Amino acid sequence: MSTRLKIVTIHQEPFVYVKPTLSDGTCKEEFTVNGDPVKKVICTGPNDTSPGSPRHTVPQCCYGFCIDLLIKLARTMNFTYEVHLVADGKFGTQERVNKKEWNGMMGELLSGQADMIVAPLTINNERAQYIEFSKPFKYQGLTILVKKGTRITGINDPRLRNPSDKFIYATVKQSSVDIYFRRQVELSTMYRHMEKHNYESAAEAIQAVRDNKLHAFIWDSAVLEFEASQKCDLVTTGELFFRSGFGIGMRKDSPWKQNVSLSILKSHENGFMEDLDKTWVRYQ
Amino acid sequence: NHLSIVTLEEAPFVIVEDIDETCVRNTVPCRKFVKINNSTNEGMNVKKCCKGFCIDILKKLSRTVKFTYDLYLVTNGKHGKKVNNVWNGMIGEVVYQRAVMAVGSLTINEERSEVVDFSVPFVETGISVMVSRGTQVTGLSDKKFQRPHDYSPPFRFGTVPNGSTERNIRNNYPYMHQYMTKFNQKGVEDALVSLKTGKLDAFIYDAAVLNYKAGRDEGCKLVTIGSGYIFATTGYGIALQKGSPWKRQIDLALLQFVGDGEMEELETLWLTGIC
Ligand SMILES: CCNC(=O)c1c(C)sc2nc(Cn3nc(C(F)(F)F)cc3Cl)cc(=O)n12
Ligand SMILES: N[C@@H](CCC(=O)O)C(=O)O
Ligand SMILES: [Ca+2]
Repeated sequence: MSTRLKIVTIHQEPFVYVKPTLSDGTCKEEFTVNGDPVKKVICTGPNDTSPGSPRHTVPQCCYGFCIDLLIKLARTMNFTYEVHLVADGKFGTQERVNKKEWNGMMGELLSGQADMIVAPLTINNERAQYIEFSKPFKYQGLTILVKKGTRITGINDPRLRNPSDKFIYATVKQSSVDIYFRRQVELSTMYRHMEKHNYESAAEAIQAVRDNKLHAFIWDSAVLEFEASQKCDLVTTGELFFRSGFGIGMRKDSPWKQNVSLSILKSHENGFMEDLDKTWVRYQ
Repeated sequence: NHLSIVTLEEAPFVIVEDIDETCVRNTVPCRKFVKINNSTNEGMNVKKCCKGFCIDILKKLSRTVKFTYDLYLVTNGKHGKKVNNVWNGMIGEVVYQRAVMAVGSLTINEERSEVVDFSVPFVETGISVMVSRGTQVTGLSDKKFQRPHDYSPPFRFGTVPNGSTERNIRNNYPYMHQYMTKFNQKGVEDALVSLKTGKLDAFIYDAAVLNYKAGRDEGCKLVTIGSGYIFATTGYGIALQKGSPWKRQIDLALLQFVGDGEMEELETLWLTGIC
């Protein structure tokens, strides 16, 4: 028996922080700068994050912008839920197997392993052909993360449009950025360089820029601008390109789609969304 | 396949011009029902020409989604207002099924979403505050707006009523709202003149229209506070009837236009400014 909604998410700071539970199985009581308690949820997920390796599901602690949004949605709409982290650790692309298949969170939502995707999930054409997206909860774009002192104008910098084995740039595998570089004919030369250096996760890529292993990381500005504000050794460069929104993902037949979007509009209009932005995204 | 479409003039999103015998250039025909007198219902549809950012989006959708349309300008209200549970404006025309869709500077909001289906947003908007350069105001949260009588003389600020801006201020800042009504403006042009003739200190309105107007202001005197900052952020969307069969293809086409760079081109053509 269970009418509990299965929620899928991904580790992506400051939207979703993933931490180990305490030895008793609970979440450490933490507070914001405002003195308010950090709302935290139990999220099951694999410990061996390595590809093609056995996945051992363990309870973990999940909090952040996306967790507070879920909690507000669950309260507004009156639904019960259980959160888990995407087994393969990916956002989701459609790949050729003649048959085609969705991987990542997309795959889980379409297989029925999830009933809702609550994460910084990009709203694009490819995904919208198969799932219902809510009205966006955030509007942002793509930017470039580099180690401080690296001079790059942006996406139209010669070190990017004319690729070399010297200057190595990348994004995350099976992500919306990957989709974008693969579909756009103008970025074909850029995608061929990228496909060789793309990372399993944004955390692996951000670490690789820190370790001088990767020179430029092309990713979500909501994530990059936060990361550069915390790790002052890393800097974002240039202006935003391919502006896009983040939204809640559901299957086309979902009976919650109308109320998920209404709740997101109410939250934009009453300042709740701006309050989440201030608590999690806006750091000096 | 031949759709009744409603629009409303608001530069640069929808610009209305007089006819040449027909409509030339990037203009599309748009009719306006004009009354014979104000003591009768009798009137005539005047043939006009329509252009703008939103008209270019409609031209691209008609080609991509494959539909033809009869475009008309709304005469019963403006964007949309619920009066004793009865909607007027572009929202009302869709609700009472006189139009299959509404195209223009139409703000997505929760109460309009209860009665109409909205496309994905295609223009970023919200509420902005316009002032003459040098007016010390943080945003809508400023005590000059929140508690206006704490100041001598009090801050003079208003909006154009009956739209999504006034509705949001009414729902969030009840004191500010009841105070603002004496500064209600007939339209954007009257508001900008009141700011320049020192008769108004601040004009609160749709972020996308204010940013366009600031970017074109002769001498660059009128500015949007912050970096053209947006409170209660939302977007313009196409309104369609609830359960509309057109929504799917319209969203997919809009997402394709952003992806291809067609949307950035339209922003360059219609929205960029000098200031
Ligand atoms: C076709 C896909 N749309 C876009 O890529 C897009 C624009 C091109 S302009 C714009 N503006 C918002 C602003 N916005 N709009 C809303 C809402 F809820 F009203 F939909 C919330 C927020 Cl953030 C969101 C958004 O995705 N876009
Ligand atoms: N775009 C607004 C009109 C202007 C405003 O009230 O800010 C609306 O759809 O209501
Ligand atoms: Ca369900």
